[PDB]
Amino acid sequence: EDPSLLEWDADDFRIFCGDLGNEVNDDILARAFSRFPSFLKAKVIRDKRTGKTKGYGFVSFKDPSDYVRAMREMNGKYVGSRPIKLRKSMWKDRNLDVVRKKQKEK
Amino acid sequence: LTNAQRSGLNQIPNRRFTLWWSPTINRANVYVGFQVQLDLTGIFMHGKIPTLKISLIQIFRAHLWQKIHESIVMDLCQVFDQELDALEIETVQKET
Amino acid sequence: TEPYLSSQNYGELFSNQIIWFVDDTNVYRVTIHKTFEGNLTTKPINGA
Amino acid sequence: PTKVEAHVRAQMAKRQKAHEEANAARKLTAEQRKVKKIKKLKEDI
Amino acid sequence: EEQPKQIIVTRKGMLDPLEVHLLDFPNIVIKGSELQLPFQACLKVEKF
Amino acid sequence: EEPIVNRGLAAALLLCQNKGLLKEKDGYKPDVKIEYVDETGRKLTPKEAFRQLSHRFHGKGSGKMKTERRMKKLDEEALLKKMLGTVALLQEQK
RNA sequence: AGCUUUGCGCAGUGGCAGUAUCGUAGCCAAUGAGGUUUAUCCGAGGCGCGAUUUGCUAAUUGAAAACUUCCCAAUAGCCGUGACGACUAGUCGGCAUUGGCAAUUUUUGACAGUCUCGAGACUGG
Repeated sequence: EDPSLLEWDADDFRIFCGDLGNEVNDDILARAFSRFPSFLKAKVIRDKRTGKTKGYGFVSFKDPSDYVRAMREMNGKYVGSRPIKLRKSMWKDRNLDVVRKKQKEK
Repeated sequence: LTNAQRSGLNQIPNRRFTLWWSPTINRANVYVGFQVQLDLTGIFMHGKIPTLKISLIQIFRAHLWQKIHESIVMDLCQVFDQELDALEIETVQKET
Repeated sequence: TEPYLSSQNYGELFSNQIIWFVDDTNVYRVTIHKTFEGNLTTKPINGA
Repeated sequence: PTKVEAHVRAQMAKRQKAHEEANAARKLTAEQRKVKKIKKLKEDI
Repeated sequence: EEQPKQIIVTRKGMLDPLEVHLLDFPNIVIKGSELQLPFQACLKVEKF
Repeated sequence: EEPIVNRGLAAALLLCQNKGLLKEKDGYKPDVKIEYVDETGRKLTPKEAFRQLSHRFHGKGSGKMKTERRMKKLDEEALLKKMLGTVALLQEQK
């Protein structure tokens, strides 16, 4: 249980962008998504002891109406130097895969 | 598929032909040497045979030469640890 | 090609490894029914 | 074999029950039939 | 747990399509049979 | 058809065989066994022995999802090989 | 008030799905498409071109199939022996580790099968 997932959630929806260029995009992704709609929090997973980007990034949007238009418009859109690929966030943490294992046997 | 993709799909059997006859085409008698060693692989390629370069790189992709040497070294030290005392060996040392 | 199930290899049918037999001969079967004046029918029937 | 299609039996009971729910609302309850029979029979004289 | 890992075809013209249709299960063994078993006798009993 | 006969072993062999469950050098025989195993002791397939070698070579193992599939696959083998007919007989209630 | 018809919409059971289902922005079409049957009769789409979303799960290759690891060192019964100690060369208690622990009194198995109404009998050829 990493103590960093708790900086986006306000029951808001997270888009998962991957296939991103590891030489850049630390705040380029925020720059690109900031036009729709306002100030938000968008991270990029750059792993420690290396400073290298692991690819994927999480942009947390205020609305699931905002989300559909953002996803449809910026799918494959040239961002830094690799076309971003967009999916929905998993967040399969403990309190949901316990429920999933309880739903397995039922 | 596109005309270029149909071209490449018909050059695939030339790739398997070149890879098949590689030990007698990629020798030094056949192409006088400008011996370019293949990258991260111990193969020398006498003559620029680019089809053979692609096939032998795709065989030895993902550092297979070093993995083969590492597996053979570690399996041989497994043999020498299995047969330590009955050859009068103190220990083995996997050299750096 | 695996050793076909002979009468000296069928003893391996009954160990812990679960084995199935698939007999597909009776899948497609017909009945050939005559009336004398007119013609002759063949009815495809169900199989297993 | 009874357990899995017992689950899906409860789920198809849920499905047929939801069909009967969507027929249960939007039903012309007891007097919406009466006002629609009235607006059928009472013309615009 | 109930899937087999050994399947025996009575009629020899079925193990070659069974090789194709069971590439999702490479763990299973598709052998032919030298002994054929009369499962048309199952058709002959009135219940089946 | 062979019973494991009380006071007898050889009928169990005829059962299991039926079921198919069977310089001045030193001067010696070095029985080299070259064997690939995981930590559990299982004899390892050469594809996955190379996979263990290459995980240790590259220093980067599998992801989380492929380890979930692989681990659940190994306990699928464990749950399968440690063993609905009685349930079918009880349902055949009609 | 009940029954009921037709068209449309919704959902549900089932069936079908490459001689199936459609799009057509190009043209033609009830001011008639298309007609060998019945033609002073029938009456609906036709020709071309072009197609046939989404979620979940499995399996494979691949080093890696994308949601924020390996390795080293050490710690976690009894008979002898060495000291320390206690009590009279002997005895006892605890501690420690430098050999051993399948041959009748124990911890490396006289057990296993059978039969009769909690109790006995038979066999191991």
